[PDB]
Amino acid sequence: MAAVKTLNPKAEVARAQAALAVNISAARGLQDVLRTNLGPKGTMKMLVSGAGDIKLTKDGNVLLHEMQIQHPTASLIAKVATAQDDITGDGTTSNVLIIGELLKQAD
Amino acid sequence: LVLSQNTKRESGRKVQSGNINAAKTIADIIRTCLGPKSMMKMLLDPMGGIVMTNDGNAILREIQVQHPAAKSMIEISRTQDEEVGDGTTSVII
Amino acid sequence: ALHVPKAPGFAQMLKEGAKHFSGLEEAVYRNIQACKELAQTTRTAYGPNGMNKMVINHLEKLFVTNDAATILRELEVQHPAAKMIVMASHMQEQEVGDGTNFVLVFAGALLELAEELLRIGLSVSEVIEGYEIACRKAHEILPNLVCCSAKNLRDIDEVSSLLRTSIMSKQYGNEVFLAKLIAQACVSIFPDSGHFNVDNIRVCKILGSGISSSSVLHGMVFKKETEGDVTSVKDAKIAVYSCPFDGMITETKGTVLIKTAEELMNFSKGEENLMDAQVKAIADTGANVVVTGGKVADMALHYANKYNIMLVRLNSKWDLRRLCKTVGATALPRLTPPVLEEMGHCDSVYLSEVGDTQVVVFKHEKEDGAISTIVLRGSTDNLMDDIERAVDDGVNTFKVLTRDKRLVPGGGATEIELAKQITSYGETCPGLEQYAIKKFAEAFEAIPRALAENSGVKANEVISKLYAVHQEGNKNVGLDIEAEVPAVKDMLEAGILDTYLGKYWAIKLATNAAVTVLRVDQIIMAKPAGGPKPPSGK
Amino acid sequence: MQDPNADTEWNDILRKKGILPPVKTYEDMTLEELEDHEDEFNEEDERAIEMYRRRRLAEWKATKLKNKFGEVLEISGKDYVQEVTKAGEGLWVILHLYKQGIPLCALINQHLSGLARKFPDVKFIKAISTTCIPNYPDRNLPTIFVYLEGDIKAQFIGPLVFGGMNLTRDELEWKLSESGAIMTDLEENP
Amino acid sequence: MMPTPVILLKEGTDSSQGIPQLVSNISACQVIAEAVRTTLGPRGMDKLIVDGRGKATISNDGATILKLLDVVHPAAKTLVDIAKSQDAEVGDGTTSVTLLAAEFLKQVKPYVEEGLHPQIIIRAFRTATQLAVNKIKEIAVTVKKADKVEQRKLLEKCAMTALSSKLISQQKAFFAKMVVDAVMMLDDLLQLKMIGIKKVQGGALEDSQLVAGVAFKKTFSYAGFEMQPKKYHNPKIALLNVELELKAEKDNAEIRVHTVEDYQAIVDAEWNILYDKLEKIHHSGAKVVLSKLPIGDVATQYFADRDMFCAGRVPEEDLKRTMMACGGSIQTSVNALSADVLGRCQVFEETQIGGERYNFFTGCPKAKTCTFILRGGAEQFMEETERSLHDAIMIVRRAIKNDSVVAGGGAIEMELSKYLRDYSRTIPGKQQLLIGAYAKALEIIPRQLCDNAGFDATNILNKLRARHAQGGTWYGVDINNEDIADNFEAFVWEPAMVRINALTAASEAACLIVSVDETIKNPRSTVD
Amino acid sequence: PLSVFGDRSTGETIRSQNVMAAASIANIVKSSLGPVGLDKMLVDDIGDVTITN
Amino acid sequence: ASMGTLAFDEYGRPFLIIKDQDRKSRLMGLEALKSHIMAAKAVANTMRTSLGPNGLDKMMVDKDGDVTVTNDGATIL
Amino acid sequence: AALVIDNGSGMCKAGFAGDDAPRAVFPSIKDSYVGDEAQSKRGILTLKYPIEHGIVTNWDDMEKIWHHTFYNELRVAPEEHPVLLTEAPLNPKANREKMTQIMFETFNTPAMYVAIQAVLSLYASGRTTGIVMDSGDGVTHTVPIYEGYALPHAILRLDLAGRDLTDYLMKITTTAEREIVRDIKEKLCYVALDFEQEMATALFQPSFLGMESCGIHETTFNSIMKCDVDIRKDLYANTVLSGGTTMYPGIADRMQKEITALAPSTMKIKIIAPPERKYSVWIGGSILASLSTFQQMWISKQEYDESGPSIVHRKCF
Ligand SMILES: Nc1ncnc2c1ncn2[C@@H]1O[C@H](COP(=O)(O)OP(=O)(O)O)[C@@H](O)[C@H]1O
Ligand SMILES: Nc1ncnc2c1ncn2[C@@H]1O[C@H](COP(=O)(O)OP(=O)(O)O)[C@@H](O)[C@H]1O
Ligand SMILES: Nc1ncnc2c1ncn2[C@@H]1O[C@H](COP(=O)(O)OP(=O)(O)O)[C@@H](O)[C@H]1O
Ligand SMILES: Nc1ncnc2c1ncn2[C@@H]1O[C@H](COP(=O)(O)OP(=O)(O)O)[C@@H](O)[C@H]1O
Ligand SMILES: [Mg+2]
Ligand SMILES: [Mg+2]
Repeated sequence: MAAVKTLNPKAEVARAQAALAVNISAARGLQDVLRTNLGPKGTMKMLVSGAGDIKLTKDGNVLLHEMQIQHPTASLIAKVATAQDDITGDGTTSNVLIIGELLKQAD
Repeated sequence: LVLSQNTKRESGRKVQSGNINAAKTIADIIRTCLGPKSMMKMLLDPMGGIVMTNDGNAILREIQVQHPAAKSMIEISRTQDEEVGDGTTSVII
Repeated sequence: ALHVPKAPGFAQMLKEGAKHFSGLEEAVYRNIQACKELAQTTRTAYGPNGMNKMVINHLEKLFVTNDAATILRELEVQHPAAKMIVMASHMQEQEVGDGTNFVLVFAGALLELAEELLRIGLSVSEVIEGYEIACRKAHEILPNLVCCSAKNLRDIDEVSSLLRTSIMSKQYGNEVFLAKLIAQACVSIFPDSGHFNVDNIRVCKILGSGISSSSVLHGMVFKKETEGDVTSVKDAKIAVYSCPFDGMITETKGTVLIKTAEELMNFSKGEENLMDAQVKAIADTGANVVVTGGKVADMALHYANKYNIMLVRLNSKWDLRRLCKTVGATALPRLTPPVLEEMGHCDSVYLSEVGDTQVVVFKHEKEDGAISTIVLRGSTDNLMDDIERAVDDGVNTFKVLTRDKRLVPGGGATEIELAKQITSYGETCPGLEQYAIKKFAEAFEAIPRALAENSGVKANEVISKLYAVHQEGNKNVGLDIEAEVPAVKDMLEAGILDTYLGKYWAIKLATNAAVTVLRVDQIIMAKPAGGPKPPSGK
Repeated sequence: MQDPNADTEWNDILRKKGILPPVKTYEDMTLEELEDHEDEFNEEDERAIEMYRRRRLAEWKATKLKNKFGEVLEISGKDYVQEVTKAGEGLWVILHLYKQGIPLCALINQHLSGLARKFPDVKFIKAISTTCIPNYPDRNLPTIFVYLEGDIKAQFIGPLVFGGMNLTRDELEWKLSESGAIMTDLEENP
Repeated sequence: MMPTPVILLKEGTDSSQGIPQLVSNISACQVIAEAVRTTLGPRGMDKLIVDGRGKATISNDGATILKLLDVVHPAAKTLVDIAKSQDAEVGDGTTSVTLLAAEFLKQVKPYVEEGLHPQIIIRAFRTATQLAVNKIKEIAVTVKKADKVEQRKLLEKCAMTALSSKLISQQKAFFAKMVVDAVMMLDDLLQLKMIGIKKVQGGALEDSQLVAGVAFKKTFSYAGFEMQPKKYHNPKIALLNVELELKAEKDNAEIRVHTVEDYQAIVDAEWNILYDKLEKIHHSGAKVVLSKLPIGDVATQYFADRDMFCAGRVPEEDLKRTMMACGGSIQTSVNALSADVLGRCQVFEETQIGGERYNFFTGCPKAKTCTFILRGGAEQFMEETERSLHDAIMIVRRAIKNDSVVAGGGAIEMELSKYLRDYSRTIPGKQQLLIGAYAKALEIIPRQLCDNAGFDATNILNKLRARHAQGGTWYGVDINNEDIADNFEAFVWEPAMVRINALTAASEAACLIVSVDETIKNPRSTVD
Repeated sequence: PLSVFGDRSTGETIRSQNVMAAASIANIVKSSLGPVGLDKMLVDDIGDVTITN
Repeated sequence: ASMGTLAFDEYGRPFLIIKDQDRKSRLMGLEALKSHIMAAKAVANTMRTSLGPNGLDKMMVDKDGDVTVTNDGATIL
Repeated sequence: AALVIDNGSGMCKAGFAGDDAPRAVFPSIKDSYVGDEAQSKRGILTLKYPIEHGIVTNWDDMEKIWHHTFYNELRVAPEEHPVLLTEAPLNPKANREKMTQIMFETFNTPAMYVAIQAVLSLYASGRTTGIVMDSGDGVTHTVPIYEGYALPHAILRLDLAGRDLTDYLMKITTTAEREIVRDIKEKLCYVALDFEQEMATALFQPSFLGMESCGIHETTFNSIMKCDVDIRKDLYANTVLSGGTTMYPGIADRMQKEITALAPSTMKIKIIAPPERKYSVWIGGSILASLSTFQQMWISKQEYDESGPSIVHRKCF
């Protein structure tokens, strides 16, 4: 369907507008999940592992690593939030929100 | 039989045009990553990793191909990167 | 992070097996590549040195030919842009009858050069502008390149010399014999009126005696036998009936209602007496040959034998119509004896055995008639089909000459002169159109290039020689097939000529096809159907 | 089917109607491997690493207790019943029936001498066949019997089945691990 | 090559292109030739092929052998086609044509492999074919005397030659007389449907026979047929297309009566219709009655009581032969049975022929028909006997129309090889090699004769090349002596048209096969 | 009659086969002969490539 | 000595000449003659014991199990 | 969706495309509630079935039936769903014009298509090419089909159906007792490869019954021989049988044998006749109506308005 698919037929490719759409959609999805974490009036999410273990959290980094997501953009943003948390300890939810909103306002 | 059952053989102008088209395809993969106004590519490693770059050798190194001409072009990029460390897109183009 | 998802929107809403290509890269270049593959598939068959191909279709039927349109029909072309170029080639076959391979070669070349121009930085719109303006210049130029004209189509030597070129590309080894045959056939047809019908040239393929045993027959041949005892007639007085040779019956329903032993005793005798009366009225009109398009009854055949009438049965209706045109008769829907005008005549009607085949021949002695047949002998059905295609090319050339008697030099002379003149025109045109004009010009070079490549010589040497000689002023110079080395000669003095109309329509259709293929920017293929094929095409 | 099954909608409708059927963790790292890093492990991990290290230490001390002999020894026929039929409960026994004459027997005995130190858990014995079995045939050596709890688990008998004179100390090790006696970590290379 | 997201042709299209494709075509043709090689000549053997139905066919005839082979190679189908074409136009030479075409291809294989342009090869083939054909027409012996004894001798010898390859060679003189007797009776079109060939299992080849008249097998007689007589000494014969039995006067006929007297009148009316037909047939003087349509039991018994003979369901072809032999006309109506339309023979009989009953009309002096009755120990024995006789009959017809004879045993092949070698030594040097290859190819006929015979083909061909270059044009293989001989004096005669058409067809096949440079197989649709 | 547990080719068949095999091997390399010969790729069923004359 | 033709090509391309050439068999030359002679000898040696006054009979059983005891060579074969 | 009304000289067997079974088998398919939900159906229950021997006698009846197979047993509206009707092979043009006038003018169907029952039977078996031997209660038909369309020129029509079959058996008169003979016809009646070996332990031949035209195997053979010599392989090797008549004796191998005999010793003939889904024509119609080539073949309402009986006849006269 493209250059890469002629050499590696089992290749997945998002070009220009499609790639932008993919990335911005994933960013907007993460933002939609994490919008409720922000502030004291936010809501606590419950997260159940594959073993059945329960986590009650409002923390952006915890929620990210515990949500069940397989998106490359989500991976990028999760790593950015993980660095935010490793160096400062706070600012992960706001990090995700500002990333998503920059992407939206640029779209 | 004479040669193995799994042994295929192509010959002639078909092979030549096929090799040249494979090379042209490798060049079209990274043609846009050249210059000060190039754009990045987000490649997905088989280890679940991600590689955002506009480096010709990074791109052609994260890709795998089966046509031997495309293999030769990726080896071009590797050679250029090891020798001088730049020009990995100019050489391919 | 191990899968790229389909982007929101059309990429997700698209059906499962559907494909969507967009842009120069996914659509335009892929279409040009497909058309290039097509042109390459048919290039090696172009010209007298063109080689035959053995195409086997889905029904395991074999076609051995270097007729471009035949190969394309019997190939299963599945790429849509190639389908469009083939549609153009088939329109060429329909309009003119010869030049399909020119259409393919020229379209493929124009598209390759258009890809080049798009790579250097031109837009499809500008390429199309230049291609169209250059096609207009080519049509403005071509009338001036016309060298000869027919000047007589009632002759047989001039007509043979004129058809030789069209029937040389196909069947190169034997082109004087076939051109003689096709000229004989074509001039027997072609009345004092300027209308010439190609369906009036019939071709009967009989097997076993080499092509030099082929012949022309002023009349008709039917691979049939006679229904009765009579097999020969020397002053045929043919009576033609679209009805069977039996007693007429009711369209609603018929029942023989017997109520007395006498009616029962007399019914069958009355039937035969009626049949005897009918056939005797027919025989008494003087008819010695009866040709029925339907069935024959045993009693009617009995009485036809009794009164010495040759019975012939033609299952087809087209065969009956063509026989009527041949003999000058009228198909009667009733078994009534024919009037002096409804009757047809032939200097001979006889049953013969050409080879293994038994045939009924309606043969006139006069060197004219409404229909003429070419009896093709040959050791192979495939060989005879190829020779029939060559016959079709010659006959369609004769018709093109009846329409337009103008002739241009062949062997690439017209193409080289066109390339030169359009290059000289593009060198004057400023703006971004000059690139496309010069590529349209250089595209003509593909024709002598293919001729040279197929003759077995260096196309570059040939094209350089042709350009040099056409610079010196000779527009009738083209390449020489009769040379182990690159050579050139006067196409006119050699007698190698093409039809103005052939080139006109080939250029027009090839240019339109290329320009149409270029205008495509997005392709939205649907999942392939298992549908029982198009309903109308059956 | 009537048509070739490919990416077409007709086959799909037919299918719908019913026609045309369609380093991981410190858990595995040994005592040596655990020392190799030590620093790498996070302290939160190191809390359970203490327990896993105690577990591995206990297992190693158990194996130390189990490695009774670790060397090849020779038994006469007379005491054979005590040494083999009535060896330690669950203790794998490997008996090499051999005569000093046959050189292949000496090669097998050298390989067993190596494996005894390599595998101090398994009991390795050797014995003259004429002195273990009344009139043991001459052309029936070397004989490698593998025993467990007095029961024969394997018997590699013959001067040909054993594996030829090219038999290194590797293919014999694998043949002995075939019955699961010495439990080597490799595959049959030659 | 590259995947190309959308492909030009349908997936499964197999394209073979270039010199390898051409050499493979030549090799397939070589295979087809090998499949028939050993049938060539007096020392030739028969082939047994078996079908899916399990029915075996045994033949020395090359056309038959190749029709039975389910050849599918597009290039090797052409040899099958030219063998068919030879069987059509001539009737003999079917193996020779295939051998010659394949040998032309074999001889040009080296030049094809080294990149010689096929157009050059086809030009050379056309040239050498025209030359050899004109030379055959030039040196063919055509006796310009129109003497009848010599014109029967010529046909007998041509037929003996055409038959000296079959399982009837040990009686071929026998059969040759009959073949001539057969074709010398046909009138002017020499229709094959006018020679009947019956196969009666049981008996020896010499027990086979020709009847100067007509003969056909007894046809589903009803009761009373054994009450009929079975020999007539000057019968008049009524040949009819008439169903003689109580039947519905017509299928769309409906009787309606309201009276028992009318009922009985109708019954008696059917009976009187039938009896009237029979009475007309009886009063015509005909003592023998043949109908293309059934003759019921009532008519059978009627004729038995009148001491006449009747046979119904006679096949159409046997009836037309009875007509051409006895001299009557076939009548759908019995209302005008004049002596003009009745037939006549000197003897009619019903005899037993090997388990079957056969009616013989013999003694027709005006007979334009003959009927072969072939005996033998097997269905396929008799079938190959018929095929052999078909070869001989077609040969005799062609000779009758043009008594222009050449010699066999490879005599003509060696003469043309000489003439073309000579011609090739006088031309530039590119066509020289190809025309010399044509010449070398023509030598496959005597070579194969010597091979199938068990000689040293090399020594014999050396003798032949020498003897044909010393002066001498009809020298060829003598098989019983393992030597060479003047075959025109030995009477190994062959109509010139045989070899003319063989060369023409073989050269056309070679030119066709060599002009193909690409083969494109589309994938089978309706796969199954 | 033999009862050998195998296939048997004999005569012109096996000679033709031997010649076919040798010809096949020679046609593989004929294109790599002389200053105008060209190289060959060889792919080892795993993507291992070897170019050679 | 069997399996029709088998070369498949000296260029590596498929060689299909006869339909189902792979499923078909063929015997050529003297071995074919020897096979014929063995078959005929078997049939003849079966029949020769039913020859003469002291000749013995054969009991033929058809597809549907009916029995036919006979000395007639035609009925046997 | 697309309503697929399978008349099939049976019952209405109507429904929708995509359904593996019809939903409206009207002929021979609540109370005490309120409304006209039984009376309106009680009227149709005793109405004679128009199609006889595969041909429509009374059109008003058929129209009333269809109307009651749309509003009552489907509770839908034809003004928005395309209709696929079925016709018997060699059905007069007049009947086609009548049903097309009914659908487009009365039921105002946006588009419709009339398919041959044998073609839809072949479709339900999954194939698109082959020769179908359809023998029902009143007629016997051989329909050669290539590329999914019934070649309108090689349709040989002979008449030896259930009636004609049970006739001779009756010979070996009263309604009940000839229906005892027909009960035996309905039950096992194994076809005989050879009547000799079949009567020993006790249609193919016209003389047997008393006819003088042709056997059904002769009919198939000549219908295959009036087609293309290349498609001959497919016709010979994809002969599909249909019809309860032909099912009752289960005739496969007798046909196969004598057709092989008639045909050249080349094409291998295989007959697939084990389905008996008892809705083959309906499923074929559903497959067709599900395809998009059905939208291609649509005789649209606008087309009808513009051409009339000519559009129903598809021109090409
Ligand atoms: N009592 C409060 N009233 C208003 N805003 C608050 C209050 N407490 C915290 N915030 C603001 O809410 C934002 C989000 O808080 P928090 O969710 O802890 O940060 P993060 O989004 O990084 O997890 C911070 O920017 C903080 O300034
Ligand atoms: N600002 C610029 N304007 C124009 N050309 C540039 C500029 N910067 C770099 N180039 C040239 O464009 C190319 C950019 O190279 P780059 O995209 O880094 O790929 P690589 O250097 O690996 O070939 C080089 O040839 C460089 O000389
Ligand atoms: N004797 C000849 N010498 C050179 N060119 C020839 C000769 N005969 C025909 N041609 C050329 O061959 C071309 C046509 O060959 P053909 O394969 O039939 O293509 P098309 O199907 O387009 O006519 C024309 O360019 C014509 O001029
Ligand atoms: N008695 C004979 N002696 C030598 N050659 C013969 C004799 N009879 C026939 N021939 C030769 O054998 C060839 C006949 O080939 P054959 O296979 O018998 O028939 P076909 O004509 O079909 O090839 C001819 O060349 C003929 O000249
Ligand atoms: Mg042309
Ligand atoms: Mg002969």
